[PDB]
Amino acid sequence: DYTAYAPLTCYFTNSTLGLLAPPNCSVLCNSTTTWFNETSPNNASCLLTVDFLTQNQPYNCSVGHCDNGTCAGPPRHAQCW
Amino acid sequence: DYTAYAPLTCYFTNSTLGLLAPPNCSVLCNSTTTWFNETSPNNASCLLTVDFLTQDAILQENQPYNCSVGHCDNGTCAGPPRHAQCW
Repeated sequence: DYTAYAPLTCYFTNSTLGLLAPPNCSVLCNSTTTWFNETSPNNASCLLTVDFLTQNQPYNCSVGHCDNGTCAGPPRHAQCW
Repeated sequence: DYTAYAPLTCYFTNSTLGLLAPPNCSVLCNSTTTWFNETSPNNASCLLTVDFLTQDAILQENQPYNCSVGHCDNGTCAGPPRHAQCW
């Protein structure tokens, strides 16, 4: 505009412990033009495992922290959806 | 529904060196209806100081202006500086 900020939208998994990055600590984002991936900061919350059912609904999932671009334990117990 | 990811949209100042956080390394974000501030991660690009295009000088859309870029260090924008154009 004359007063516009630039928006960046990034995509996470919902959980009882907040928005989670993936196990590879690399989030998909989009600017008003393009799609790209950004590495999560160290210690951001990230998904370690999803306790899927063989068969919709929330699942139990375990939650870690990013450590140098990969999700590390020890795990915390959450529900994800 | 449960196939959707959760989007988080945060708002930055654009520049020749990419999207910038402010000098306090804290940005405005939106999740669904909630508006809130999040701390920028260490090493994110940020404005070192109070740079802006003075309202009087405006005569163009997205009129660009000189600005200085540092990196976030423990919630404050730190040098060394880089020279950028912001808009």
